[PDB]
Parts: sequence; structure tokens; C-alpha cells
Amino acid sequence: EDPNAKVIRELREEVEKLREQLSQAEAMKAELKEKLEESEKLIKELTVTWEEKLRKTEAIAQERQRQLESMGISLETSGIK
Amino acid sequence: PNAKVIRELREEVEKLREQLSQAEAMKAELKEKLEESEKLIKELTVTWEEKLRKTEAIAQERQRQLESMGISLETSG
Repeated sequence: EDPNAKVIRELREEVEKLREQLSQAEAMKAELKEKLEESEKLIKELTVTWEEKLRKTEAIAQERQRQLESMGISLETSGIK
Repeated sequence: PNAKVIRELREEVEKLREQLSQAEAMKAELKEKLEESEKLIKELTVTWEEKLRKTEAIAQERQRQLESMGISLETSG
């Protein structure tokens, strides 16, 4: 129990080290879950932002088409194609 | 003997190592999902920008058509 207590002690150090590393891991897991939440959130937001942008620009395109068409219509109501 | 308190200590070590291995695995998985998320934000930005570039190009083409008809209308009555 002198090179045998010396093994026991080492194993106690070992168990402690493992406890601390487990604590660390679980911490890191939580940190990552949170960062991930944040980036998924930002993805949803950016998507909404982009959708709205596209919809505006499409609205303008459509308006312009519509005017070109106004002209075409009042043009061939005069029989001209 | 009485020095078979050792056995139960390394039994404890084995339990802990396995708990740690699974945690580190879950952490690795989260790290990966996070990286995927960031890569994805970059991609979205690229594809949306491109979609918009195409849409704006069409809007503008149509604008030039209307300006061309404006010119054609002034060069009449």
C-alpha cells in the first residue's frame, strides 16, 4: 500500500480530471446549441428580408409589363397588331 | 484484498470515459450543424442575390422598352 496507494491516488486524480472534462463538454454543447439557434434565427430573418425584396422588384417588373400591355391593347383596338 | 477498491475506481473511470466520449460526440455534431448553418447563410446570400439580379435585369429591360416607346411617341404627336 505504498506503490499501491500510489495507484489509487492516480486513479482519483484521473476520475477528477474526467469529471471536469465532462463538465466542460456539456458546457460546450450548450454554447453550440445556442449559437446554432442564433444562426437558424438569422437564416429565417434573411429569408423573409429577401422574399420581400424579390416581391417588390417583381411588383415593379409587373407594373412595367402592364404598361407595355396597355399600349399594345389600345394599339390593336385600332386594328394594328 | 482490500486493494480491490481499485477495481471500482477504474470501473468509475470507464463509466466516465464513456459519458465523455458521448458528450464529445454530441459536441462534434453540434459543431458540424453550426458550420453547415454558416455555410448556408453564405449560399442563401449568393442565390438570392442572383435571383434578384435576374429579376432586376427584367424590370430594367422593360423600363428601356417603355423609354423607347416614349421616344417613338415624341417623334410623332
